[PDB]
Amino acid sequence: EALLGDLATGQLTRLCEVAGLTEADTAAYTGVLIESLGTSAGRPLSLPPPSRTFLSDDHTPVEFSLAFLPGRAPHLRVLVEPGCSSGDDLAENGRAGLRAVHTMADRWGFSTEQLDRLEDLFFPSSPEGPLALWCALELRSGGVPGVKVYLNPAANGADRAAETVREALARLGHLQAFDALPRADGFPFLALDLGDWDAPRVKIYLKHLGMSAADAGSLPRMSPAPSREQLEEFFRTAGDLPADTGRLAGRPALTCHSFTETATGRPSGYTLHVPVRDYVRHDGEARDRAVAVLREHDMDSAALDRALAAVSPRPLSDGVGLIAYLALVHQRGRPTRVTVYVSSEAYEVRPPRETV
Ligand SMILES: [Mg+2]
Repeated sequence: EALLGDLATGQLTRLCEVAGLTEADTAAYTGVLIESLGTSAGRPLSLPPPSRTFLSDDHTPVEFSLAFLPGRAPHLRVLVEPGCSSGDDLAENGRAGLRAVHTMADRWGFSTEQLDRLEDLFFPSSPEGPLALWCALELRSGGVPGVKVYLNPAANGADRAAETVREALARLGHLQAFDALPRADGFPFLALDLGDWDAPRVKIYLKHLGMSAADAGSLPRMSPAPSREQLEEFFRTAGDLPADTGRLAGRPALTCHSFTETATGRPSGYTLHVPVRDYVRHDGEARDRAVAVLREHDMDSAALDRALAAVSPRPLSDGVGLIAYLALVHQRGRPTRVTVYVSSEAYEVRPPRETV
């Protein structure tokens, strides 16, 4: 029976084809994914997940994303919990994740000085959930990926999340960034790029309960402000909230605020993340919403269909959660992207629902 590493690398191989990567680069990145799973790569899929990770709803410690642009193949990313073989003890999971990331950095010549400086803040002796460390790998042509580390602002307790984020940003030299953020209902993730950048590249994720379409257009803080109308339309399409009173009051929308330089004091990016899986009856509907957004943004949806078939052969209508999130991604001076988060579904297919 199939092993976890075998399913995940088969999915990755088929997705690297959608992204247009060479055979050589696909081989490099399948190796990196196997290495990052550690002993869990050899684990039968007939056994429980190695950890009850928050990385995905079924606890697969892998998730994919595809960032679509007009006139070219989508950009592929894989998110992994490299300490998953340590299970649900967060201190050991975090320590194992850190070791895997340091091995990567050494191999590619990335400095870990910024991460080392944040370690005492994100890896205390008795950490709280819901995560310790995930690694996001941007699977670029050439075989050397972009590497980001997802850390837990709530590691010291949820009540210390804002304080933890403020202190991280101060240590990174982004001394005006915290006060630049909009209000939020939580700080689910801080993501640090491990590249060798002069100003650290850091992303703050914020949770917003009960967001409306107008709110989606008013939460950016990046300079220059993105199109309100385009944000409102994306929110209504992804949430099926057409037209006033509509809100996403189940699973919350997230915003991400990215900082790439310290002088302006402002974010350079804004992404709106809609958890489409909680607002559809099944993945046929989530796909319909993804196809609609892509059409509105002049990006080709045939690649989305190939990507879904790459991860699973099932009929979309037979479950929910394959398409986990839909995101609209803005970045200063760069073209806007639509990102689809695609689940591995290595452990469970959630059942379809009679109603939203
Ligand atoms: Mg101020």
